Amino acid sequence: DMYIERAGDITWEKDAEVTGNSPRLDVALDESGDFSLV
Amino acid sequence: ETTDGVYRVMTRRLLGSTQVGVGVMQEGVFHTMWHVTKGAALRSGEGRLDPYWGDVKQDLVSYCGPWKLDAAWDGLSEVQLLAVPPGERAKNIQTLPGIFKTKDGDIGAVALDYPAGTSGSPILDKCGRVIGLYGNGVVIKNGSYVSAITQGK
Ligand SMILES: N=C(N)N[C@@H]1CCCCNC(=O)[C@H](CCCCN)NC(=O)[C@H](CCCCN)NC(=O)Cc2cccc(c2)CNC(=O)CCCNC1=O
Repeated sequence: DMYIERAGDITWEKDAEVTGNSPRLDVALDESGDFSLV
Repeated sequence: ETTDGVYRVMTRRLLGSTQVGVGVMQEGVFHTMWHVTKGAALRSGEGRLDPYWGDVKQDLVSYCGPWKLDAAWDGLSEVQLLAVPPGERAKNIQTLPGIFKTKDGDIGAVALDYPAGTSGSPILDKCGRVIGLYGNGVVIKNGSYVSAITQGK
């Protein structure tokens, strides 16, 4: 049995840490919802 | 509790309380990702949220009503991932998304690696709309993670 408990509002943080590149990947979405690399 | 906002999805079938994923509650409907709950029903205090719609190919499921989240990446601007990691504070992470190129179109993607129980954390545009859910993605040459910006219809 799973339960939910609240963790925050949904708002944009103007002081956020910025990180992460912007790659483009050729991918496939199989019948079970799993992305694979092409 | 059905106040709009971000929620943790916990369980106790293993060692203690264990965060298996995250979700967003909007307009009375609870939106998470299918692999978090595998469709099973959830509890919120007294209540019980039962699944309403789901799709294993999209890796999405909504509870107590139809999918309500319809904002999309404009593409151009950066976005924030409101990561709710297990045992840890909700934290906003700004990034500029990349691209999953598929046969049916392109999807936004965030190159952000977080523990497995962060799945279902929302991704926001600069005006606050939820544009997708973190957690379904790929592993790259470098070994770390790239998640799609998964949105419903
Ligand atoms: N792995 C990395 N650096 N980061 C991810 C970030 C998870 C963010 C939340 N999202 C998911 O939990 C989803 C659920 C399932 C969707 C299925 N519809 N998982 C995935 O998207 C991918 C899809 C693989 C597609 C292949 N068919 N699976 C994994 O990454 C598991 C994995 C794979 C190789 C090697 C490893 C772990 C070994 N690393 C580790 O143990 C590090 C601790 C765990 N960190 C992770 O799990």
